Amino acid sequence: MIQEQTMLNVADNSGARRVMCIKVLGGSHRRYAGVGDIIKITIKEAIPRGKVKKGDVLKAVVVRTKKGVRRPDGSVIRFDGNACVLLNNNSEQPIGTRIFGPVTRELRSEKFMKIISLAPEVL
Amino acid sequence: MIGLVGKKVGMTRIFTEDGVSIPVTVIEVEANRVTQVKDLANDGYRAIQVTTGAKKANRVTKPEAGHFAKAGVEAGRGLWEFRLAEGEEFTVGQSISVELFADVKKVDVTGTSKGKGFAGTVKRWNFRTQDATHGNSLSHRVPGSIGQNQTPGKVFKGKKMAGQMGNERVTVQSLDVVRVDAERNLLLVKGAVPGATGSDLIVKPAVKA
Amino acid sequence: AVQQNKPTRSKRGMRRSHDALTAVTSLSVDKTSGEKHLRHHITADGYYRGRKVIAK
Amino acid sequence: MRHRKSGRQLNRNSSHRQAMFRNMAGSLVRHEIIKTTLPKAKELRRVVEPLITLAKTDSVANRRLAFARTRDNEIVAKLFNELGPRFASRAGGYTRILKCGFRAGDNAPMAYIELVDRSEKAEAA
Amino acid sequence: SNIIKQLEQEQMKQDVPSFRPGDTVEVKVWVVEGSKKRLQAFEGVVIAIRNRGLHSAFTVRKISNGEGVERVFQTHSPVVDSISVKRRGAVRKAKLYYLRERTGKAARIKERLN
RNA sequence: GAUGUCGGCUCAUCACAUCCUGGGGCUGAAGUAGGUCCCAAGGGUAUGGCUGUUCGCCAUUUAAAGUGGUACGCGAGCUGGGUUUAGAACGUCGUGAGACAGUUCGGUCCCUAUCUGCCGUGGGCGCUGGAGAACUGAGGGGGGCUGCUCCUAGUACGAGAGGACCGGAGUGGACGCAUCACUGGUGUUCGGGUUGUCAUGCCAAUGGCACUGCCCGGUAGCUAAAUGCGGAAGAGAUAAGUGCUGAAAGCAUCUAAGCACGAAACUUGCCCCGAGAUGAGUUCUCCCUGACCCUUUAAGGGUCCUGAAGGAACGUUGAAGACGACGACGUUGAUAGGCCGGGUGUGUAAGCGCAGCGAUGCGUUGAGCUAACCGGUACUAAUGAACCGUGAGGCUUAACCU
RNA sequence: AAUUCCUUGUCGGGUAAGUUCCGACCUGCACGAAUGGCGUAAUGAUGGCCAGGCUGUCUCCACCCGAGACUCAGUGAAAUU
RNA sequence: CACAGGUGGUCAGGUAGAGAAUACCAAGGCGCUUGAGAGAACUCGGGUGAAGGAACUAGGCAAAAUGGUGCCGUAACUUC
RNA sequence: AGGACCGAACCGACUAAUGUUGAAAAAUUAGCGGAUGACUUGUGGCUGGGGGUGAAAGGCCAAUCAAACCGGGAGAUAGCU
Ligand SMILES: Nc1nc2[nH]cnc2c(=O)[nH]1
Ligand SMILES: [Mg+2]
Ligand SMILES: [Mg+2]
Ligand SMILES: [Mg+2]
Ligand SMILES: [Mg+2]
Ligand SMILES: [Mg+2]
Ligand SMILES: [Mg+2]
Ligand SMILES: [Mg+2]
Ligand SMILES: [Mg+2]
Ligand SMILES: [Mg+2]
Ligand SMILES: [Mg+2]
Ligand SMILES: [Mg+2]
Ligand SMILES: [Mg+2]
Ligand SMILES: [Mg+2]
Ligand SMILES: [Mg+2]
Ligand SMILES: [Mg+2]
Ligand SMILES: [Mg+2]
Ligand SMILES: [Mg+2]
Ligand SMILES: [Mg+2]
Ligand SMILES: [Mg+2]
Ligand SMILES: [Mg+2]
Ligand SMILES: [Mg+2]
Ligand SMILES: [Mg+2]
Ligand SMILES: [Mg+2]
Ligand SMILES: [Mg+2]
Ligand SMILES: [Mg+2]
Ligand SMILES: [Mg+2]
Ligand SMILES: [Mg+2]
Ligand SMILES: [Mg+2]
Ligand SMILES: [Mg+2]
Ligand SMILES: [Mg+2]
Ligand SMILES: [Mg+2]
Ligand SMILES: [Mg+2]
Ligand SMILES: [Mg+2]
Ligand SMILES: [Mg+2]
Ligand SMILES: [Mg+2]
Ligand SMILES: [Mg+2]
Ligand SMILES: [Mg+2]
Ligand SMILES: [Mg+2]
Ligand SMILES: [Mg+2]
Ligand SMILES: [Mg+2]
Ligand SMILES: [Mg+2]
Ligand SMILES: [Mg+2]
Ligand SMILES: [Mg+2]
Ligand SMILES: [Mg+2]
Ligand SMILES: [Mg+2]
Ligand SMILES: [Mg+2]
Ligand SMILES: [Mg+2]
Ligand SMILES: [Mg+2]
Repeated sequence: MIQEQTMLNVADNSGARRVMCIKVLGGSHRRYAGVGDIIKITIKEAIPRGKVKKGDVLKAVVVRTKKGVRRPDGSVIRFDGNACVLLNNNSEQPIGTRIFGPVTRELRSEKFMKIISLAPEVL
Repeated sequence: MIGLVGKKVGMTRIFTEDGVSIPVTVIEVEANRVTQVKDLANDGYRAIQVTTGAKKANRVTKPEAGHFAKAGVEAGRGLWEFRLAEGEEFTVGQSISVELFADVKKVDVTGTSKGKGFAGTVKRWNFRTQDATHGNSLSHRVPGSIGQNQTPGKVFKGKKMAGQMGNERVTVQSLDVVRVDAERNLLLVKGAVPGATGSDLIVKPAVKA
Repeated sequence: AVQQNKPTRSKRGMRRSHDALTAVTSLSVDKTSGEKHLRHHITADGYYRGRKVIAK
Repeated sequence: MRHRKSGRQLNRNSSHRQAMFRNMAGSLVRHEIIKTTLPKAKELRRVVEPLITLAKTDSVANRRLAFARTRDNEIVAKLFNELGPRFASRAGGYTRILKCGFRAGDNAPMAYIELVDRSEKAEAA
Repeated sequence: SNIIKQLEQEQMKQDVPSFRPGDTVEVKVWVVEGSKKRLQAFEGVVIAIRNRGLHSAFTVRKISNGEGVERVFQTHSPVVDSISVKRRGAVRKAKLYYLRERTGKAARIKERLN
């Protein structure tokens, strides 16, 4: 449950450390982005020699949230923080080559197959 | 197709073999007894009037009692009508069970919604509250403007204002029929239906796809 | 906010058309003491449904 | 809304209500009959009747629990020594409300609330 | 309520082992891993238990790649294949929410040896 | 002898010169995507950075971010940042008091709603004897949005790049209603921990006060962030438009006669109200079967006797409620409280015993306590009774029957 | 610029985006030396701007506790007309 | 006005505390001269709040937050 | 030592909400500044209306001060309503 101004951690090796949600994509007046949703982000903090820089405006897929995901039996999987994976603005494909921390099977799509394969754990 | 009268028992869930939890409303559908058959010749329209449940003899008035006596049925908690289709035919004193819904895929469920009493514009009409701070004076959940000026010089009919919320006839459409069991007097529908536990429900096959 | 026009004695009476009191119609007599009383209430001498329930 | 809720607020806060019913439960145990408003007599049953139920089993723990709810050892002594045995075989309903007048000063509906098998000797002394 | 109770107990698991808050539990869950259907283990501390007949649940907390993961299991769900206590934990509270503010050495729970 | 100014907030309502979605003609329209005009007002129609701003520029969205009217809509609805008071300063002008339609810092926003209007909710009487229900449906209101992916099909089209119509499937955004089973929030009425202090004689155990003293949890209910469902399809008549047959006018011509199509607008279809629909409708059932007197003699007035069905009253009350209303129950009784058993929540009470110098630990013990919950149970309270409402129901004509 | 009309001047910085802010330029409509000029540590319920923490300020409002509002009894106003 | 306003001096118990702050009490004085119910909107005054965390607004207005003692340690600049 | 620091009494009055036919003709509540000094306060005294007093706001001079209040000239005058 991510909105504009939300700060997220980064679940990849793009070089980004802290990103802010500047837009929840996918609809007019669309309020929140959850696990699996694409967001528009600004880089607030980045490592000295990464794939991205502080101030860069791009996209990201949300992979972990404090609100978590519901499963068809009524179950919930929640995370201690909100994390995202940086995506190229046009291709909407990952910038990084490695994924950190667990991800959920909700990413099982043709476009986020790379994220589930790279992830250490899939819940 | 005709519908039946029931009672909202409450909600539970049905767990499936593929790990799905279906939220269900338990509806008690006891036999519905035909108290009157309305035809074109006598009434100008075709329908069945039904009763269900039981009523204390000391609460059944003489006018009520005579109407049940004519049908040859015991007194029920009330009377409800269902319009007949062409080809649909019933008889006075006939019993209709929940099995009517056996091969009915979706139903429309009517109930009297829970009463919220006198409700403000925020609860009743989802009006947005004004500032909690920033100098607001006595005007947080208050409705704001209710009109324009000298043109039109009046508030319009239908203006969203505070008033009685709930405790009214509400129909929830196209609910999936999960289970029918005449032996247990049961109908399980997927999702929530209007009303409180113990209140009467009208169940009819879905009017839409 | 205040009236622009003085309301009438007619109007006053119309407003008051629901103000009349209702006389109690629910008085019973105790079978033992013979005292009048409000239904479901004890009598002045402390009788209720023919029995002396309060010694006052 | 107030849907399925129990307990009268009585234009008081929580700690005042509790203090008052602790006093009023003591008054009824002591005198065996009291005159109060109809809503207060109705609320009182919910405080005094579980006290008599507790007094049906004499133990140090039950006496201490009754003391925590009454803070009067004369009241806990009468509960366990007199009322507990007197009501031993009665399954609830140890009290009775008898509706009476209207209070002169404010037109409040009054009621008498008494212990079902009243001792006129204990009431006088 | 009697009708609901009857509909509920016929769906209730009979073999639920006894576990309590602070215990380390391993839940074996049915998952669809692409085109495959296998059992997946989720081991961690029971931080909450909701005892509610058919609506019973339990919250299991684990540390994955330095960050906390909480899973709320619906006890009577066919998705939950088995539950086994791996370690008995000694705690005073029903709800171990204070463990969310604890990391590594501070989040350790003593073993219940009785 | 006062009609409060800009902008914002809240709440809107109309127009159409239409922003999107829908239909269509022309295109310098291959496709995709556009341009322009016609038809169309059903719904839908961003959040931010800067500034008092409206606007505007900029960032990032969106199917789209419409243009206008409504006292440049809306202060007896809110704000008070801009802007006309009094303080003060700078630049400029003036000898000066002062001045600026220059800038700058600071700077009191009242009104308990009588009438109209509107949102809710009652009381009265009427509908022609009275009464209890179930309805018919005139009329009124609500709703009406849309993305993306997939299949058709890498097809038609195209040198390629790219890439459809028609039709079908799925899944979302926003909006709306309902519900509390799940996930949670709350839960000063449940359980526990703890600080300071005062009391219950003291120990131990408890209680008061300090924001519920401060906290950790949490039942029922309420509830959204939770999870169900909805917008439709279809039908009728159309708009712009496309046509068939066809004269006037030997031909031609969608039109004059005749005929076929055609849109999110319109009428239906869906949801809610609804016979005060005084044009007061229909159906089923229930109840009432005594005399007398008087006058201006008539649909007249009154008296005695009668008092039904039903309604109400009183009481116990409700997931019903401001009050009223509405629903359940009243001993031939589960309506409320209590009581019993369970569940739930808290998390192993007290007392005693053991271990330790002690704090404290261990055992008895998942203990004790447990609201609004579930299943039961007449222990308490729901009294035999009373009040309102009557006593066979107008005239005319017709049709049956006497 | 508490001074600059044109003006949101231009350039740089900060922000995803900055009519304000900070640094710089000089084209000072209309700075300038006790009408004091330019600085200046400390001080300030002083004006402008940025950040961390924090949060119902807001997305967007939910539940709860109290005092009114509502009902009964007693007393009993007002402006206006 | 039996009015939440104003009015100079003196006295200074216990526990905790730096204290005449503050909390609980003693002596002593009081419950404030309409009450009874109910538990709607809305207003006032409070408590708790998922995910987010200034996106609010003219402006963080209001809230929330910080808060004690000891020791360690502490930058530019400075009139030292 | 200090118009030193933090902070009650005491003196003041920066912000907000409430109240605005008020509990109050300027307050209440939560916060705020000074708190050994150009401090604060009691009792009594002196200055008087074109006059006083003023760390200066045209502030204050007995609840409206760019000329107090009361009585008088007085029935000022009013080409105005
Ligand atoms: N006591 C009593 N019981 C009833 N049951 C049905 N009506 C009544 C009534 O009026 N009184
Ligand atoms: Mg009915
Ligand atoms: Mg209700
Ligand atoms: Mg808002
Ligand atoms: Mg005000
Ligand atoms: Mg307010
Ligand atoms: Mg107005
Ligand atoms: Mg008009
Ligand atoms: Mg009161
Ligand atoms: Mg207290
Ligand atoms: Mg208690
Ligand atoms: Mg006038
Ligand atoms: Mg047009
Ligand atoms: Mg043109
Ligand atoms: Mg429109
Ligand atoms: Mg566009
Ligand atoms: Mg205007
Ligand atoms: Mg106002
Ligand atoms: Mg100006
Ligand atoms: Mg000035
Ligand atoms: Mg009709
Ligand atoms: Mg002790
Ligand atoms: Mg109707
Ligand atoms: Mg022990
Ligand atoms: Mg029990
Ligand atoms: Mg007669
Ligand atoms: Mg900013
Ligand atoms: Mg500068
Ligand atoms: Mg009164
Ligand atoms: Mg007084
Ligand atoms: Mg006083
Ligand atoms: Mg003083
Ligand atoms: Mg003090
Ligand atoms: Mg008083
Ligand atoms: Mg209230
Ligand atoms: Mg929060
Ligand atoms: Mg939180
Ligand atoms: Mg933060
Ligand atoms: Mg902003
Ligand atoms: Mg804004
Ligand atoms: Mg502040
Ligand atoms: Mg605070
Ligand atoms: Mg000093
Ligand atoms: Mg103060
Ligand atoms: Mg200070
Ligand atoms: Mg100080
Ligand atoms: Mg003096
Ligand atoms: Mg003269
Ligand atoms: Mg004169």
